[PDB]
Amino acid sequence: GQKVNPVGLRIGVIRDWESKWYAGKDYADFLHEDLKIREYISKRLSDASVSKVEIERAANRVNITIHTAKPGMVIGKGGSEVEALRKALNSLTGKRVHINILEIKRADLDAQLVADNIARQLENRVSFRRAQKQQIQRTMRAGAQGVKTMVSGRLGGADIARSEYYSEGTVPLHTLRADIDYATSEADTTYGKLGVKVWIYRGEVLPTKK
RNA sequence: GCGUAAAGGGCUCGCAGGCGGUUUCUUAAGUCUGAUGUGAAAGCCCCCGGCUCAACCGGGGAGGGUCAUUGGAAACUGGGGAACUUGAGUGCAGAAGAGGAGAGUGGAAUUCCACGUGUAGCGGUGAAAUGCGUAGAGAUGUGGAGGAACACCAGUGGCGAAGGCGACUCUCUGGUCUGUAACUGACGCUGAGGAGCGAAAGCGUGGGGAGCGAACAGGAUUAGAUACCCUGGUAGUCCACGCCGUAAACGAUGAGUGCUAAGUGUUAGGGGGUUUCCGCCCCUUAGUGCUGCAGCUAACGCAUUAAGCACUCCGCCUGGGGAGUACGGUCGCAAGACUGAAACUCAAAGGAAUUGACGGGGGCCCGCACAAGCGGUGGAGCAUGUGGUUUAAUUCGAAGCAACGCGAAGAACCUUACCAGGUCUUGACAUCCUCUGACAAUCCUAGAGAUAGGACGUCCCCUUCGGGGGCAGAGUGACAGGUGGUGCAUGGUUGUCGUCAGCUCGUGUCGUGAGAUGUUGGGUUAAGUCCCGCAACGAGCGCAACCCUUGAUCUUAGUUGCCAGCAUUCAGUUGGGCACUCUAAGGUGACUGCCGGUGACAAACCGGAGGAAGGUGGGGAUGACGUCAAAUCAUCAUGCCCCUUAUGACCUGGGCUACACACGUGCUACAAUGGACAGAACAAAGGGCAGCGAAACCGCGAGGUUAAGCCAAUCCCACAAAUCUGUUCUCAGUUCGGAUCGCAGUCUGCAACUCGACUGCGUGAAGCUGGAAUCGCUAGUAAUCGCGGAUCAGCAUGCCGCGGUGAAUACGU
Repeated sequence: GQKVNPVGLRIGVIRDWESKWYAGKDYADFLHEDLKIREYISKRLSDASVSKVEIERAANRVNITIHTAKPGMVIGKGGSEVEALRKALNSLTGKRVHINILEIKRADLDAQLVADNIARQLENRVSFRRAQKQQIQRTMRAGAQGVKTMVSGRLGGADIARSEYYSEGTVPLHTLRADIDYATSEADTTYGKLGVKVWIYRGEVLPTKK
């Protein structure tokens, strides 16, 4: 029985360590600090869809370089909400963290925003074939080597085993030098927690040196 | 409609009946048409009118007959007469056969008998036994008797209506086909009843009984053997005379006739092309076998021997069970045969084809699977988990591998859910409304404690008063809670099948379809790996590689690490040095690269050099769609149900550790390759600031004291142990082994009695290599000797890594 973290399988060999920091006589305040800031943007992203939240430890000041799909949706009205939740995070963890911003375009190349946004886009009464084919057409048509999205579990109520992993194109699932983006989310409708998991293997980088 | 679904009669001969070659004259009996009669009304239909329309009524029509009487046509069926010849028959000449009936004869072989020869077994089987044999068997030699069947020719050969028919000869007899073509002139085809034949089993009588052989006897195999097997053995098989009249009586296909692609056999003939011959070849019949066009079909398949295409006639079929049963008849000596229902009940039986599964079916292959060796387990004491029994509770979860040294990477209290007791009910944790306050702390008492009372105590960062702001308290319900139930509501996650090599799709084609094809065939690999053919062409996940580690180096770079080359000591320790070792970055290096071949050239495969390393170098990470409603609501989250002044919350003590018993995985032993000591030598890896702890002294001892140093390639943990050199134990429950249990200490903690370990003295169970059975293992492997670490105050015989000693075997499927 196998299944593997694609996002942890390729991490550190071709993928990047999403949490950077020095370490450290006290790794505990770093670990819980990064989890708590990950839930800080996690709570502050009910409608922004920040597809990654990198925080950097910088000698008594965090550099929480929060990425975002749309810039001004979390970037505030020209500096209002970003300074507000930023300073509020400064009095939320204890370190005055000058949180930067990021503009993630190409939503078919963003894993958690496109898949999780497909899931909440399914939570509004959207069907399994309509949600999966619709995400395969928007993000599946957006440009990538292959995106395969499936919403596995409760959908339709009874006889709960439902695995429609509808997705096409090539997939470096076992190609260890592929560097695919593959993260899932969890939608919680009225029938039950019937979440979705999809990855979009955009393309590998050829190894070289000089 | 009838080859396989229900349905071809077992087969023939025939009366009645049903159907019938071509020409020609008549006939109207059918066939068809015209005229009259009659088929009443009401009704159906068409066309109008009347009740406001409609239903309805009325009027006007139509249509309805093997209908009569009667007039025509003569094409077709028929009546009658004349004809003709291929149909069918006779003739003439050929050919052929296990066609039949009766009689006679012949061998090969078995049994039995008589006698010679000879000894101790013969026989049978999977292995044996029953049985036979010293009373002379088997075998072998000779001779005799009797029955039954005829080997070789012999063959999807021949003949027959079918069942069937085989040594050879004779009598009597039927039939088939060929050939011209003398005659006859449709004299034919089918045919319900009726008649007749019909394997083998049976049935009656009388013969015959050599082999075979139900029932029966014995022995074997099995838990059982009224069976399979073996040794015997009655009826029967054989004959003649009579009855039986069933079969998968099969080609599961009734008979007759006409037509419709082809090839290739094979008998029985004929004509012929040259051929004395012979022989080849064509044409031709008749019969029979294969391969196939059209066509048929549900598919398999049939296909000039149709299941095609049409005609004649007979028989059979109307879902399955009930049930070919009952009842009634006919026949039978019987056994039974023919004929042959029903009540109830069910929505399926059934035919073909596909996908998968199965197989104690076959084929090919692989893997510690088996074989080959090593070392174990199951035997002993102990450690842990499970079952069970107990309990107030022995918390919940896992139950074939995949449950059992599992969650547990740590149970004295906490853990903890479970028990007993004392408590509180917006509550231990959170948001919200109001409301006061900065909150709280610090001691005392009572209590084992949670708590309850005091005294001591607290009494803001920002406005210009309204504040803002957490904190705490209260009300106050919205709420909060559940390690409750549902892993068959779930997400997430994880095992195994398994690193085994598969698992699918787009397009195309086939096939009415499901499906298939690719993916199969040929090799080759560990591989659906690669190559080549292929009605397929492509791609996806898998395989591989990419990643890390591991043995070879280069280059960079030398500090705490390394010390050659110099001085230096107890000490790389210290001026010195960066050669070597080592450290982590970039690379390089191995990819069938190269050579000899093998091989359908290709794929791969055998062998060799060279190199540190050779045919995926060694190892790790990586686990395909799917299976198991497999594991988890108790890591977490989550649909529903249920509890809530208690299934919630707080505290003390207990339990999770109990114990007639069975297991599961490991430890330590049973011992001389050993046991005790003395001395010496060899590692690698990781951790260490809430920490490691040097040296010094103290204590046998476990450890205590203080304290340099180390935020660590420097210092500490640290000394490795198995191993080597001497003393000695000497075969025994012991100078082996070690529990149990007692006294006596240390360390950890709020506290070691349930329940931490270690040490001292004493004690010295059981064990002398462990049953049926079962396990892991392909070389730095098994096995074995030690070290470090996660949990963690303490708590390892587990778990995860680390190094040391260093094997045997793989014949083969």
